[PDB]
Amino acid sequence: VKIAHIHLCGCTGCLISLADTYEQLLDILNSVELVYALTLVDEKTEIRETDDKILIEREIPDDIDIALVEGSVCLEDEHSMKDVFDARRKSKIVVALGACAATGGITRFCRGGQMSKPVHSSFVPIGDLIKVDLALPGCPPSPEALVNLITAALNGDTEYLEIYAELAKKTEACGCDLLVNVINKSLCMGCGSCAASCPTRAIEMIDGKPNVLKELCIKCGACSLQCPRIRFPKLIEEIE
Amino acid sequence: VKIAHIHLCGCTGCLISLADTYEQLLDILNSVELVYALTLVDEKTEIRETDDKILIEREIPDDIDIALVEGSVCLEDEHSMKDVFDARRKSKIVVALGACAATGGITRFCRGGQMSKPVHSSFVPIGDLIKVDLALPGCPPSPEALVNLITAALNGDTEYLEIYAELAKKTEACGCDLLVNVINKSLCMGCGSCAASCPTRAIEMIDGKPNVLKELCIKCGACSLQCPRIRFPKLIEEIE
Amino acid sequence: GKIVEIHPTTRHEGHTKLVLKVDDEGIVEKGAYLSVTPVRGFEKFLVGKPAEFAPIAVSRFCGICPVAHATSAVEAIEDACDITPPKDGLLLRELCGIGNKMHSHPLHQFLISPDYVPKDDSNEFIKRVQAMRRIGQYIVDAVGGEAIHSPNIKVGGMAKQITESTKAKMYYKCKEYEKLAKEQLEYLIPIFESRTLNDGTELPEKLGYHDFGYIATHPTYGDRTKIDQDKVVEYTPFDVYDKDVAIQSSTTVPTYNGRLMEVGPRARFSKFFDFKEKGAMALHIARAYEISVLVKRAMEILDELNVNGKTMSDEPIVGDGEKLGLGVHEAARGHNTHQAVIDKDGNIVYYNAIVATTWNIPVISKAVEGTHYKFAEHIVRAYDPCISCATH
Amino acid sequence: MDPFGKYKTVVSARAADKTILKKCQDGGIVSAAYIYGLENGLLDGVIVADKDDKLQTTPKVATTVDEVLEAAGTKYTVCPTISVIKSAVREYGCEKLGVVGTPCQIIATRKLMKYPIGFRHVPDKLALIVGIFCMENFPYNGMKTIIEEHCGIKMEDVAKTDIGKGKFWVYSKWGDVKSIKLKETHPYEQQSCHVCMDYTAELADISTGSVGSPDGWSTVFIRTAQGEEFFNKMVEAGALEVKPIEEVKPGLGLVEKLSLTKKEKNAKEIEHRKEIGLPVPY
Amino acid sequence: MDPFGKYKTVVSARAADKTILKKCQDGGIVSAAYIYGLENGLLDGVIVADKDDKLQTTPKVATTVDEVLEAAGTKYTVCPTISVIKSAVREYGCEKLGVVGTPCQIIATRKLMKYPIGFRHVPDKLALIVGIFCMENFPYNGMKTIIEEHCGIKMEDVAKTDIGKGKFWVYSKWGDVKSIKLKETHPYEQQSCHVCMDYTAELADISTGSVGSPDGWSTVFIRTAQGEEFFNKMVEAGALEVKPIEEVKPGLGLVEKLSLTKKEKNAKEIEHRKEIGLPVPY
Ligand SMILES: Cc1cc2nc3c(=O)[nH]c(=O)nc-3n(C[C@H](O)[C@H](O)[C@H](O)COP(=O)(O)OP(=O)(O)OC[C@H]3O[C@@H](n4cnc5c(N)ncnc54)[C@H](O)[C@@H]3O)c2cc1C
Ligand SMILES: Cc1cc2nc3c(=O)[nH]c(=O)nc-3n(C[C@H](O)[C@H](O)[C@H](O)COP(=O)(O)OP(=O)(O)OC[C@H]3O[C@@H](n4cnc5c(N)ncnc54)[C@H](O)[C@@H]3O)c2cc1C
Ligand code: NFU
Ligand code: SF4
Ligand code: SF4
Ligand code: SF4
Ligand code: SF4
Ligand code: SF4
Ligand code: SF4
Ligand code: SF4
Ligand code: SF4
Repeated sequence: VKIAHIHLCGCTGCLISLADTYEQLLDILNSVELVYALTLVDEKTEIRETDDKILIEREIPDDIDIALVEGSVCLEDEHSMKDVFDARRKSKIVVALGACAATGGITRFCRGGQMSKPVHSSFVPIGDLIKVDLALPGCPPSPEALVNLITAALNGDTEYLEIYAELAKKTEACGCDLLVNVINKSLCMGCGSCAASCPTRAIEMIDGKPNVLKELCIKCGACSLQCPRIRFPKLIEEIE
Repeated sequence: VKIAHIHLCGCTGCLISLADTYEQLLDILNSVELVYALTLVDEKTEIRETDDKILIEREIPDDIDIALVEGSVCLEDEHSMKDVFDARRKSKIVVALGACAATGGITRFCRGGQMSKPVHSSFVPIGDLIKVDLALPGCPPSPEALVNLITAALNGDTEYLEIYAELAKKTEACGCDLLVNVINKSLCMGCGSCAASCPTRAIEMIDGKPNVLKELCIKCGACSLQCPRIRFPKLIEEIE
Repeated sequence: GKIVEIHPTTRHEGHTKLVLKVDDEGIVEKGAYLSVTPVRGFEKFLVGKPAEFAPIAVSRFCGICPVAHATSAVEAIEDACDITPPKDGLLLRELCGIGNKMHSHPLHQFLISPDYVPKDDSNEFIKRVQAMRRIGQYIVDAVGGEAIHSPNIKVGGMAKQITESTKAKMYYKCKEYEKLAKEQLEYLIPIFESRTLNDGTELPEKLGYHDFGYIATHPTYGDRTKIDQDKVVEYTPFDVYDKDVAIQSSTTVPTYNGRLMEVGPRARFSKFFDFKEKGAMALHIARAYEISVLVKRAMEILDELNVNGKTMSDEPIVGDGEKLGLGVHEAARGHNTHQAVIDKDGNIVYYNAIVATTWNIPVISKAVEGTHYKFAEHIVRAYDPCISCATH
Repeated sequence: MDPFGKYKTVVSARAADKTILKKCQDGGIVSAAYIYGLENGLLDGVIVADKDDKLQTTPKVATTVDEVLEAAGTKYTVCPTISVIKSAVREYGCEKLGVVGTPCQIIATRKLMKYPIGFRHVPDKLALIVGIFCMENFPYNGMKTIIEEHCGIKMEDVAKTDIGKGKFWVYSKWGDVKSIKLKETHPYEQQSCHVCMDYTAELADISTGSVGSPDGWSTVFIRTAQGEEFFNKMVEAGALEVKPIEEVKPGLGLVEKLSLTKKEKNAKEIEHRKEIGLPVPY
Repeated sequence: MDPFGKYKTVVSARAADKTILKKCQDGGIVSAAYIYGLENGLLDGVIVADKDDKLQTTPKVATTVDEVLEAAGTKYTVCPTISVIKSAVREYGCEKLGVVGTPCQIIATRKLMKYPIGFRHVPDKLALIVGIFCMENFPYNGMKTIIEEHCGIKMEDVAKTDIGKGKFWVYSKWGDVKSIKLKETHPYEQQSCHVCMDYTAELADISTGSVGSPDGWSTVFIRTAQGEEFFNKMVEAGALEVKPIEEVKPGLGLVEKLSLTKKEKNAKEIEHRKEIGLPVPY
């Protein structure tokens, strides 16, 4: 199994969360073969020498089986868009890793105005440009949620991954997903688990309902993924 | 030729916006017979007598050509739901008048916990239960925009109404439409018209880009309707 | 005469490029190390947002050291509002930043390990690194509320208190970390002193020499009074690169008293421990030596901490709309600055950041000069570059 | 249609500690498990639903036996117990956490364990998951109207409430007892409960309820191996008094009737929503 | 493909008043129209784009002639002029408002006039809509690099900037003149301009620009009746010098070139976006 970590306009936090499997990471790294990851390996090096220049480039390799793509795409940066179409072509399964890649996340707030690239202002999730097969929300998703994705993908546990594959079709995330889809639809019973999932503590249970402090939400989508009144696959009911 | 004003969970501000056409309201009311409006006319009255009580009830009539529906639907009120389904079956053209009816608007923030109906907490736009034909955003939409809706509806000006028929298919609005569709997609040029449209002055031009003060947005959809980089039909190019 | 371009450079955080004028022999005569990552422009979309949102947002600069930016953010906002966090809140805050550095430094030694650690020692070496990072991440998770991006770092102090049990568990976890550190130091210092990679290549003695000074305000936390911001000036990439390369740089060029300055572990050891060794290897050595300073300091914080003491200040977040608050913090990779102006409503009027690596990038351009170009990336990695940080 | 979901064994039980019986609602299973775990190193923190002088609830992470006792008894209003599940493993530093909740709250707990996106370090610290039976719940102001306007007792004077024998019961600080037919409470119940397909907390380690067992006892369902070890440790130590359901009246049959009544009624509501176009979980 | 959209007549023109010519960019058409309207009761307010010491723009509602003269001149940076269009009708109390903007900003106007959802009382008070030609625009920091880093002049010393003859120009307060090839400015231009399909502000009552006319004159496209009445009132009162574009050089031909090249170049960007999946106006 050839795995690759592609880094676009992210922060590497999702990669660090993968590294926070520690002992499971050594297990994981010997079952798959990490062929590309600019932060970890020296691949893929290609040299082209003329009479005036020596070009040592690190390109994306081919045969990539699963590509963990982290961060959003900057439309005003040619390299950023060249690499998101590159990863799709050279990979069979493309995983939007984290809210930045899956739904925009914090980069939704980007508006530009800051040197040194004053023209950079338009950031979109990778799903707005290429096909996404699986999507992991959160900022960052937990290491435990990561090992489950990787294990299911290697064991073909398509029943487990269904919730993320369905999630790959949606490119928008916000705390208002709890209101629009649960509170407003007369489905919220007030368990409070959505509040416990939030990384910024933007959710506050009041009158038995979640109350989103909008100026603290980073649009990571962890709360709407957690709500058992949105998605509740039957496989969860199986416990030992 | 038979207009009806249905009032669900609204404030009547959109009806007042209609009344603020003044001289033009008396041409509308002689061009069109007003068959139902609890705030304006005493129809349709029926008397139901049993052994116990005499019930003088005002029902929504039949054969409504245009139905201006104002306000959202409370899923915990039987009468509220009964009236939205009644208005649909008895009208040929259902118009979502205002943000409450079209996308929820302020009533998206409802969550309950308030006597005297402690269970009321779930409010959805009418489009979530019935098929909507045309949708007017805003809180409330201007009187000018209202006369253009009615004139074009009576004249069969489908080209003009196309933008509102397209809106009737969507039931979710916010200030974030501007960011996810214009700023993040490298379409915003900084005209500032969206800031001038906001009824709550929640949009503030900074670095030539609209900045949404989320704690102020009431999700009326006036800015995203205004943005010429979202919808710019060729009909606007014909001027005198 | 010939040009050598290495792009992207590897085994560090982010996306950068090397542009090297070289002679017919491989020796670089003019060097240029620059960021090309797209600029997200955090500081610019924070304008108008409430002050409490700043530490939440700037934490997303980078996931390797998010604690460094939340700390500098709340220090700048507090300074602009004349807020003083309580004794125990400030202790917890420094403990949180240390825990993060306890995970970054071993992480960096894992990223460079392909060069210096032999193949047969790799698995044992990585197990030790991960055992150390586990303890460091445990501290950030318990004090900061999350291991990556800590919500408890707030304007006013720290949001939550730890229990006497969490405190004891942390202390004995630090004693374990201290033993792992002595084991790791024993192993790496001889290799860095050898100046020989694991394939046998002996690096030049003057590899990475540069003629620039250092900035550091504290060995483990930060001190705004040990620097005069008025003397910090950000210039454009045109001041250090040629025109055709300068239009590619994504960062600014920070100076102090009118000169470039290196930041990071060697800068701190120069200012507090009299460590004055030049070159690339000496940087690695200072970072390794620092692991011991960090864990010792953490245990000293645990002894002084009162788990029942106040951690959040009651002072309100109001400003005058004019004062330019200053918040500095010694991130893993060096002196890290955030600035903020807060109005009477508690909203952000102006915001700016001068991140650690940003100082280091123009030094690296001059530090690769003088050596063969196939050593350039070894000099780059010595500075533990975090480009998402440098660019933000 | 499966009445009770999966389980290993069902038994009628009550706590052995008599102080517990003086403050608990039914048999005191929830408190007896929490207290036994805290005292014998099996639990270091437990989630509870406390109340104030006006019966307003608050989820809380308890660490002492007295906190558990003060949280005993049922508050028939919505209390988000899972909202503190991360705080318990963060500042509180718990690593053997006890969880209690209605079936929908246990469901949310299994969801966050299977897909722990925003629950780093949380699932592997859940040592005991105790579910309670539930037919309906209420907003606070819903109960306030039931108690103060239909039963004629101020909230500050309420000592205990209970549902049973087709009536809702209010017991006063001053010895009074008042009851109203359960039909007069229906317009006040949280509507979102009308899509719930779980009456006996079918996904918990241990489930307990009043129905099926006599007054002062609880019908208890052992389900998982984690709840099996915990339960067997308690009965060995004598912390519980167990009688087979076959011997007690009304018996398991009532539990089957009520469970299937809830599943059948609310299934019509789910299909009704699908018909008009409203979303339902899946 | 139509080059200039629909129009009635096209002339070369310039303000008759000499003080306007001293402060304006080209022929002073915008300032002469605003000043004539204010002084003869055809306008009571006009939207302008002002600048500070460092060239940062601010959209403003002006009501005096001196406010119009101080806003004269081109600032090649984004200024949201339409953001104050409701402000002028509201607090300023205007009822004969003059508007100015680049083609996209004139488009934003017609849009809000046709579908005035959030523009109660606004459309009927728009008395004159003046578009200026535009090929590209820039974010402020984009222009700041061009002036300070490519032309070597501080913004605080800039007196005027102009685009012409394949070059960008900076005129200094102290007499200096610096210029660069326009290829040095392309990387700094607002990328959302690469979908613009309007060069001569085709939807305005009156359009004006520098292309086609010599230095100190403007090409002026009259399009609507409203701009025809206004223009004719101006020439009658002698407020303008008018020459046919048929006698002046370079001439309309250069305008038809530039307009078409732009439409041809940016239409390719629109089709590029459509194929890769990015949204475009329609
Ligand atoms: C809303 C509701 C409806 C119920 N409906 C039924 C029913 O139809 N049939 C049935 O047999 N049993 C029902 N129960 C459970 C029953 O009321 C008893 O609480 C249960 O048998 C446990 O009591 P105990 O004496 O064994 O333990 P106890 O010692 O009495 O402790 C009870 C525990 O439950 C927790 N708790 C109390 N109120 C709430 C709340 N609102 N939300 C979450 N946790 C809470 C407390 O933390 C406490 O520790 C219901 C409970 C609730 C809260
Ligand atoms: C970014 C930009 C690009 C342009 N490109 C071209 C081009 O390629 N070809 C061409 O012929 N003309 C172009 N123009 C217009 C031209 O430069 C002159 O502005 C135009 O001829 C009007 O000048 P004037 O002397 O007739 O009126 P003036 O008396 O000089 O007054 C001009 C008016 O325009 C307004 N204004 C100034 N800057 C801005 C701005 N940034 N946004 C909105 N309004 C503003 C001011 O309020 C002022 O009242 C451009 C203008 C801009 C702002
Ligand atoms: N260490 C560190 Fe950062 Ni990722 C850098 N460079 C920030 O404060
Ligand atoms: S989702 Fe969060 S942690 Fe992951 S790359 Fe984006 S900002 Fe960093
Ligand atoms: S998780 Fe869903 S059902 Fe539970 S409280 Fe949150 S929004 Fe309501
Ligand atoms: S409320 Fe919290 S969990 Fe939900 S999207 Fe916002 S930040 Fe993410
Ligand atoms: S849209 Fe606005 S004016 Fe119309 S009913 Fe709703 S709140 Fe009232
Ligand atoms: S920003 Fe203003 S116009 Fe846009 S949705 Fe919010 S309230 Fe409506
Ligand atoms: S109306 Fe659209 S294009 Fe104009 S400023 Fe607003 S978002 Fe940008
Ligand atoms: S009836 Fe169902 S949804 Fe309502 S409180 Fe009980 S378990 Fe939760
Ligand atoms: S080029 Fe077009 S989109 Fe850009 S500023 Fe000019 S008129 Fe607006």
